[PDB]
Amino acid sequence: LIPVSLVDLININIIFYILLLYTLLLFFIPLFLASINYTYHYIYKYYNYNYNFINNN
Amino acid sequence: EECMFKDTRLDVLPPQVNPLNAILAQHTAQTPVHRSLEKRLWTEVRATAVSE
Repeated sequence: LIPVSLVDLININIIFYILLLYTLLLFFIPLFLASINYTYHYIYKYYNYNYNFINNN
Repeated sequence: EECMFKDTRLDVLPPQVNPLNAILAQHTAQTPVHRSLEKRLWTEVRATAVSE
């Protein structure tokens, strides 16, 4: 069979495939990170410091 | 799991407790009674001082 071959073990064509793939991955990482979580919206909306005043009388 | 789609700020409000009451309570617990009566004397003498 064709894939049973020592030539296909260190195939430079697949090594180029991997190289181009992960160079493009590195280029596009900062766009993959651009998903928004709504946790700080929650923290802003729900964080309520104690607003009561002191009254000795 | 659906905490984001609710509003429980009314279910959980900050307490209206004054820590000054606990502070004066610890102060009275530490002080004796004759100093309390002395402080009543300091106040009375201060009143007479403001009068004169």
